[PDB]
Amino acid sequence: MKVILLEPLENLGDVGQVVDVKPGYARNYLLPRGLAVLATESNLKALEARIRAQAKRLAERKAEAERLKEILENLTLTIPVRAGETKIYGSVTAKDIAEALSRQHGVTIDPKRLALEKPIKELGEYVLTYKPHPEVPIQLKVSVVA
Amino acid sequence: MSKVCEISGKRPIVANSIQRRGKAKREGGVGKKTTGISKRRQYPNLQKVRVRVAGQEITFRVAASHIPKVYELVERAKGLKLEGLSPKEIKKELLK
RNA sequence: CGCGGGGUGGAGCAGCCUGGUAGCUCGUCGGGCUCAUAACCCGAAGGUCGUCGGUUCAAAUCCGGCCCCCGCAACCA
RNA sequence: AGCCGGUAGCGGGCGUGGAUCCCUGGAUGUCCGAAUGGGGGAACCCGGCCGGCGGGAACGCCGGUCACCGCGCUUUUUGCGCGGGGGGAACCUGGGGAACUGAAACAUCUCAGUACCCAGAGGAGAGGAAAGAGAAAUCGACUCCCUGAGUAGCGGCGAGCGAAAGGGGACCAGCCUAAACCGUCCGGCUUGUCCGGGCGGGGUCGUGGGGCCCUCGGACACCGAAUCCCCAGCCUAGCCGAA
RNA sequence: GUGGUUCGUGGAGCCAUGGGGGAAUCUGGGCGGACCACCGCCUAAGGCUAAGUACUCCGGGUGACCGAUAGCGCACCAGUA
RNA sequence: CGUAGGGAAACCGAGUCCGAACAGGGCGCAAACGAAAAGUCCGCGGCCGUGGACCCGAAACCGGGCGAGCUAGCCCUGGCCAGGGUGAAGCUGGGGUGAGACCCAGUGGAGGCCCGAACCGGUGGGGGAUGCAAACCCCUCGGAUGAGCUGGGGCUAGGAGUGAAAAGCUAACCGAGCCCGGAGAUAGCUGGUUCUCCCCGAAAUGACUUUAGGGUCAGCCUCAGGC
RNA sequence: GCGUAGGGUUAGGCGGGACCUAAGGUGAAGCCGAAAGGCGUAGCCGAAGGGCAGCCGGUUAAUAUUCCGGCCCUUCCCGCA
RNA sequence: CUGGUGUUGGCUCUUGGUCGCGCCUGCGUAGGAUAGGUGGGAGCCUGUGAACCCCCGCCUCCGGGUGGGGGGGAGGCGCCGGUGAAAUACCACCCUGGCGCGGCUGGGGGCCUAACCCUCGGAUGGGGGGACAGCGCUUGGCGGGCAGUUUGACUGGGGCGG
RNA sequence: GGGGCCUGACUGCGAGGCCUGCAAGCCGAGCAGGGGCGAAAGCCGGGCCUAGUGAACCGGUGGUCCCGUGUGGAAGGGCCA
Ligand SMILES: [K+]
Ligand SMILES: [K+]
Ligand SMILES: [K+]
Ligand SMILES: [K+]
Ligand SMILES: [K+]
Ligand SMILES: [K+]
Ligand SMILES: [K+]
Ligand SMILES: [K+]
Ligand SMILES: [K+]
Ligand SMILES: [K+]
Ligand SMILES: [K+]
Ligand SMILES: [K+]
Ligand SMILES: [K+]
Ligand SMILES: [K+]
Ligand SMILES: [K+]
Ligand SMILES: [K+]
Ligand SMILES: [K+]
Ligand SMILES: [K+]
Ligand SMILES: [K+]
Ligand SMILES: [K+]
Ligand SMILES: [K+]
Ligand SMILES: [K+]
Ligand SMILES: [K+]
Ligand SMILES: [K+]
Ligand SMILES: [K+]
Ligand SMILES: [K+]
Ligand SMILES: [Mg+2]
Ligand SMILES: [Mg+2]
Ligand SMILES: [Mg+2]
Ligand SMILES: [Mg+2]
Ligand SMILES: [Mg+2]
Ligand SMILES: [Mg+2]
Ligand SMILES: [Mg+2]
Ligand SMILES: [Mg+2]
Ligand SMILES: [Mg+2]
Ligand SMILES: [Mg+2]
Ligand SMILES: [Mg+2]
Ligand SMILES: [Mg+2]
Ligand SMILES: [Mg+2]
Ligand SMILES: [Mg+2]
Ligand SMILES: [Mg+2]
Ligand SMILES: [Mg+2]
Ligand SMILES: [Mg+2]
Ligand SMILES: [Mg+2]
Ligand SMILES: [Mg+2]
Ligand SMILES: [Mg+2]
Ligand SMILES: [Mg+2]
Ligand SMILES: [Mg+2]
Ligand SMILES: [Mg+2]
Ligand SMILES: [Mg+2]
Ligand SMILES: [Mg+2]
Ligand SMILES: [Mg+2]
Ligand SMILES: [Mg+2]
Ligand SMILES: [Mg+2]
Ligand SMILES: [Mg+2]
Ligand SMILES: [Mg+2]
Ligand SMILES: [Mg+2]
Ligand SMILES: [Mg+2]
Ligand SMILES: [Mg+2]
Ligand SMILES: [Mg+2]
Ligand SMILES: [Mg+2]
Ligand SMILES: [Mg+2]
Ligand SMILES: [Mg+2]
Ligand SMILES: [Mg+2]
Ligand SMILES: [Mg+2]
Ligand SMILES: [Mg+2]
Ligand SMILES: [Mg+2]
Ligand SMILES: [Mg+2]
Ligand SMILES: [Mg+2]
Ligand SMILES: [Mg+2]
Ligand SMILES: [Mg+2]
Ligand SMILES: [Mg+2]
Ligand SMILES: [Mg+2]
Ligand SMILES: [Mg+2]
Ligand SMILES: [Mg+2]
Ligand SMILES: [Mg+2]
Ligand SMILES: [Mg+2]
Ligand SMILES: [Mg+2]
Ligand SMILES: [Mg+2]
Ligand SMILES: [Mg+2]
Ligand SMILES: [Mg+2]
Ligand SMILES: [Mg+2]
Ligand SMILES: [Mg+2]
Ligand SMILES: [Mg+2]
Ligand SMILES: [Mg+2]
Ligand SMILES: [Mg+2]
Ligand SMILES: [Mg+2]
Ligand SMILES: [Mg+2]
Ligand SMILES: [Mg+2]
Ligand SMILES: [Mg+2]
Ligand SMILES: [Mg+2]
Ligand SMILES: [Mg+2]
Ligand SMILES: [Mg+2]
Ligand SMILES: [Mg+2]
Ligand SMILES: [Mg+2]
Ligand SMILES: [Mg+2]
Ligand SMILES: [Mg+2]
Ligand SMILES: [Mg+2]
Ligand SMILES: [Mg+2]
Ligand SMILES: [Mg+2]
Ligand SMILES: [Mg+2]
Ligand SMILES: [Mg+2]
Ligand SMILES: [Mg+2]
Ligand SMILES: [Mg+2]
Ligand SMILES: [Mg+2]
Ligand SMILES: [Mg+2]
Ligand SMILES: [Mg+2]
Ligand SMILES: [Mg+2]
Ligand SMILES: [Mg+2]
Ligand SMILES: [Mg+2]
Ligand SMILES: [Mg+2]
Ligand SMILES: [Mg+2]
Ligand SMILES: [Mg+2]
Ligand SMILES: [Mg+2]
Ligand SMILES: [Mg+2]
Ligand SMILES: [Mg+2]
Ligand SMILES: [Mg+2]
Ligand SMILES: [Mg+2]
Ligand SMILES: [Mg+2]
Ligand SMILES: [Mg+2]
Ligand SMILES: [Mg+2]
Ligand SMILES: [Mg+2]
Ligand SMILES: [Mg+2]
Ligand SMILES: [Mg+2]
Ligand SMILES: [Mg+2]
Ligand SMILES: [Mg+2]
Ligand SMILES: [Mg+2]
Ligand SMILES: [Mg+2]
Ligand SMILES: [Mg+2]
Ligand SMILES: [Mg+2]
Repeated sequence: MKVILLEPLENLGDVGQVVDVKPGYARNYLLPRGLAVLATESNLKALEARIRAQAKRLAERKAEAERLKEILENLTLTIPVRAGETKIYGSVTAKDIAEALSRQHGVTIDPKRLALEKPIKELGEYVLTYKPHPEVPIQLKVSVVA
Repeated sequence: MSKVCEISGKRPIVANSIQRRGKAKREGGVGKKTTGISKRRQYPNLQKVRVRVAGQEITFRVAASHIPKVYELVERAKGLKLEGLSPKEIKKELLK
């Protein structure tokens, strides 16, 4: 009695691998409680259609990111701060770095989730990382002209 | 209907109860005899299958042999209208 | 005929397990105690432990047919 | 050339401007009956609605309409639409299914799948294009007749029961579909090259056939109904017909 | 577990089928009277199909068929009194 | 059908079977001088099989229906029981006693109580017996406020019903109703069986028989053909 | 009380129906049964029970709470207050 | 009345059967003693660990066997040497019963609820029973409640007797 | 009745008859195979004789050339006992 599940069930497991069980369980507890369907050839085909429908986008969400994450480690954005010496009068945060990338090369960001705790003062040299799941490091120089 | 399967059309048949005294001739058995032969009905193993289809519950009297046929008919779902006499549709018009 | 189990002292039962005690019981004999007798205690007698043929240190304690009763449903032109 | 039934009579009428009578169609067809608006002790009783009639509101009459079921439509039927009810001498298929009797008793057996009960069909019904037969590299759908044959067998191997292949004849035709792949419409959705139900295409064979590709040049020439159409023919009244 | 077939359990196959288990799509499947091989014949699980056949309420024809106790129960207002 | 028979069969064949057998035996094979005939095919006749099989007749069996307007029970609803007699409980009054029980009067009017009509019965006797009557008449007798009788409307039935129980009753006969059907059931039994003449002319014994008053074989009668 | 023929039964109030329910019957919902069919709450059918308005006389060969005489009531419909 | 199954599910606790690998127990003086069968048989065993002690757990003809923590700082054992059939080191095959693990599994006892059943003026719901009951197929049994029949002949009638 | 070697309580048949309704029952010489006892002639196919028994069907067993449902087998039958 092969049924395709919906959620975990602890030995008779999780979100949709298939497994068969005693037929009484199925037609009185598993399908009536709306947490499985038997593996009709159509439903057996519909799942496999939606296994790749996700796993291609999963293979794509992890292709959308590492396409940008690959054309990002080739640039370098400058930050020409009114900065005096070795210390910024203002500061640079993510939102401002977004502004930098948005028009020094024309790219947008979250800007959140950028390894920026306590936005960076203090002219110098910095290399920060980014997201999604596999992620990208980015370098950027903070400089000073009027 | 009357002790019949709604899905298989299987209905009670007539068989004979045959009482036999004797050893099987295939056992050094001078012969099997027959003491009585009378009429008996064999009844299909009928059971209630109670399924909640779109609106209300739907109750079948199916031969236990054809029980999954109900749940494969439960698959077909469209026309979420009137009373518990949807089987009119779930029936032969599915299979026809 | 075929299967399950039996045949240990004059009566029966444990030893038929993992081959190295043949004993128990009542019954009969001599004896002690009781007027006594049953009782009780003591000792002694009766067993080739169903047959043969073997595996082996040894076997009643394993086997195979045998042989009788009891046991088994079954069976009948 | 007479007619107003069996049937005369009284008392009246019609017919060569073709009566009566016979054939075809049509109209009227009270009530009951599947009986169907609702009851009901068949041939009676009581209504709703729309229209009508009378002085007509009450009462009444008239015409029309209104049972239930299935099915297809559709907006869950508030409606419409077609269909079904019941009868029939025997014949027909199916679903059930005796006994006396025979066995010179009786139980297997027989009578027998008979009598009979029920459901369905029609002018026939059943059956019918091989998952067939069965020894001949063999027949070719089914039904019926004749033979095979009282053979093969079945059997308290008792009483009894009893085939088939083949052969000769009657008649003689085979056709749709589901499925793969294509289109599609609505659907549902964990939107998709997905599933799915309704329709259209396709395709139907045992030497295997089909689908999707590949090459070929294949052709409308030929085929052609069991469906519709016309016709001869026939049935439903008659007529001529020697001496 | 039974029915059907000549087959009454018989060496009992074949066609049906109430119960249980439960496939495959050509290298797949059923059958040739248990079962095995070989050699063969067939394509199951969807459906229709005239004609040749049966009967006789009805109409007509024919008779080594009756002739009013016969012939249908009824020749006559009989399924009546 | 006949022309080929023997063998359980494999088979063989004017033979084959059993058998070591060329002993044996079983069952088989064999022209009368162109006529006649094996064999078949029609027709007629005797007999048998199978069919209702010479006719009439059961007691019964089973199938499908029809019946509770009779009778039995119960359900619903109505109705009827003259008139008399006995006189329970309980009240009430009084006596009683510590308070009681209890005793006594009057009242009261209970009961499958009493005598007895209607009504329901049917004890004894007589009559009746092709009746007035397929259960009646007369005399006598039982019950008669109860388990009472009764009108109407209802339900239950054939191996079933109903039954204060007799195997009673279920439409004038119930140890299993009626009708139609299977059906011409079966009847080793009883009865019956039709013109005329002519010749022959028995037996009632034996053997076996769930047989004895039935049969099968033999015996005894008859006919045809042959010796 | 027979044959032939003619005549004879008059109802808003009497009985029953255009009221009610009882046993019982039937029966949508529903349940069951090889078929025929069997059950079944509701609803409906069902009366000698419930409900409901007519009493006395006269008349006819034959009908009268029915026709007539007198007195007396019931429902519906429509008006007004 | 009953067994096996279908309808018929969850979580557990528990045993039985078989099989395969591993581990094993078996003892009358008796080559030296407390060796299961027989075959092999000049020797092993210790390097990261040998005897004796530490205590643990198991078995006990309680003698002794045996594995684990270790103290452990290395010989412990072998046979010939027979007053027992056999010889006790060792690595195996295998019987015996046993434990364990794993596989295959049948039998039990619980608890659960969601089938199924019963209920609840109220319900795709609640309560109770509960995978039992019931019902389908099947196995065996009790079974005059009912059905179909049988229950001989001869015979100084029949019966009884014979 | 007593000894002695022996097993013919043989296999294959059986002319011819007793008896007899059938079906049975009974006696039997002789021929062939191979034997036993006897010198041999000859005897022997149980017992001095007449009772000690059961058709057929259904199976069991042991063998055997036979049949074996398309074919080789197998199932199962037949044949002798
Ligand atoms: K269910
Ligand atoms: K004319
Ligand atoms: K009307
Ligand atoms: K029939
Ligand atoms: K019978
Ligand atoms: K008879
Ligand atoms: K009889
Ligand atoms: K038959
Ligand atoms: K199509
Ligand atoms: K599609
Ligand atoms: K068969
Ligand atoms: K088949
Ligand atoms: K075939
Ligand atoms: K074939
Ligand atoms: K047809
Ligand atoms: K006459
Ligand atoms: K007549
Ligand atoms: K000869
Ligand atoms: K004859
Ligand atoms: K009866
Ligand atoms: K009658
Ligand atoms: K009722
Ligand atoms: K009334
Ligand atoms: K519930
Ligand atoms: K159960
Ligand atoms: K006498
Ligand atoms: Mg299961
Ligand atoms: Mg049975
Ligand atoms: Mg029977
Ligand atoms: Mg019978
Ligand atoms: Mg199944
Ligand atoms: Mg005139
Ligand atoms: Mg006309
Ligand atoms: Mg009129
Ligand atoms: Mg009607
Ligand atoms: Mg009507
Ligand atoms: Mg009414
Ligand atoms: Mg009007
Ligand atoms: Mg008007
Ligand atoms: Mg009208
Ligand atoms: Mg009208
Ligand atoms: Mg109409
Ligand atoms: Mg009809
Ligand atoms: Mg009808
Ligand atoms: Mg019709
Ligand atoms: Mg039939
Ligand atoms: Mg039918
Ligand atoms: Mg008879
Ligand atoms: Mg036809
Ligand atoms: Mg033949
Ligand atoms: Mg025939
Ligand atoms: Mg053809
Ligand atoms: Mg299509
Ligand atoms: Mg097409
Ligand atoms: Mg191909
Ligand atoms: Mg003329
Ligand atoms: Mg003329
Ligand atoms: Mg049969
Ligand atoms: Mg059969
Ligand atoms: Mg098969
Ligand atoms: Mg086969
Ligand atoms: Mg074959
Ligand atoms: Mg087909
Ligand atoms: Mg057809
Ligand atoms: Mg004549
Ligand atoms: Mg004449
Ligand atoms: Mg007549
Ligand atoms: Mg005359
Ligand atoms: Mg007429
Ligand atoms: Mg001869
Ligand atoms: Mg009947
Ligand atoms: Mg009555
Ligand atoms: Mg009565
Ligand atoms: Mg009175
Ligand atoms: Mg009085
Ligand atoms: Mg009185
Ligand atoms: Mg009294
Ligand atoms: Mg009295
Ligand atoms: Mg009376
Ligand atoms: Mg009486
Ligand atoms: Mg009297
Ligand atoms: Mg008298
Ligand atoms: Mg009196
Ligand atoms: Mg008195
Ligand atoms: Mg009295
Ligand atoms: Mg009373
Ligand atoms: Mg009464
Ligand atoms: Mg009545
Ligand atoms: Mg009846
Ligand atoms: Mg009857
Ligand atoms: Mg009584
Ligand atoms: Mg009577
Ligand atoms: Mg008959
Ligand atoms: Mg008769
Ligand atoms: Mg008889
Ligand atoms: Mg003479
Ligand atoms: Mg006589
Ligand atoms: Mg007789
Ligand atoms: Mg004779
Ligand atoms: Mg002569
Ligand atoms: Mg008069
Ligand atoms: Mg008169
Ligand atoms: Mg009036
Ligand atoms: Mg008036
Ligand atoms: Mg009216
Ligand atoms: Mg009424
Ligand atoms: Mg009413
Ligand atoms: Mg009813
Ligand atoms: Mg009244
Ligand atoms: Mg009134
Ligand atoms: Mg008045
Ligand atoms: Mg008056
Ligand atoms: Mg009068
Ligand atoms: Mg008046
Ligand atoms: Mg199942
Ligand atoms: Mg519980
Ligand atoms: Mg619940
Ligand atoms: Mg009995
Ligand atoms: Mg009896
Ligand atoms: Mg009988
Ligand atoms: Mg007997
Ligand atoms: Mg006698
Ligand atoms: Mg006598
Ligand atoms: Mg006697
Ligand atoms: Mg006797
Ligand atoms: Mg002779
Ligand atoms: Mg010699
Ligand atoms: Mg016999
Ligand atoms: Mg052979
Ligand atoms: Mg063969």
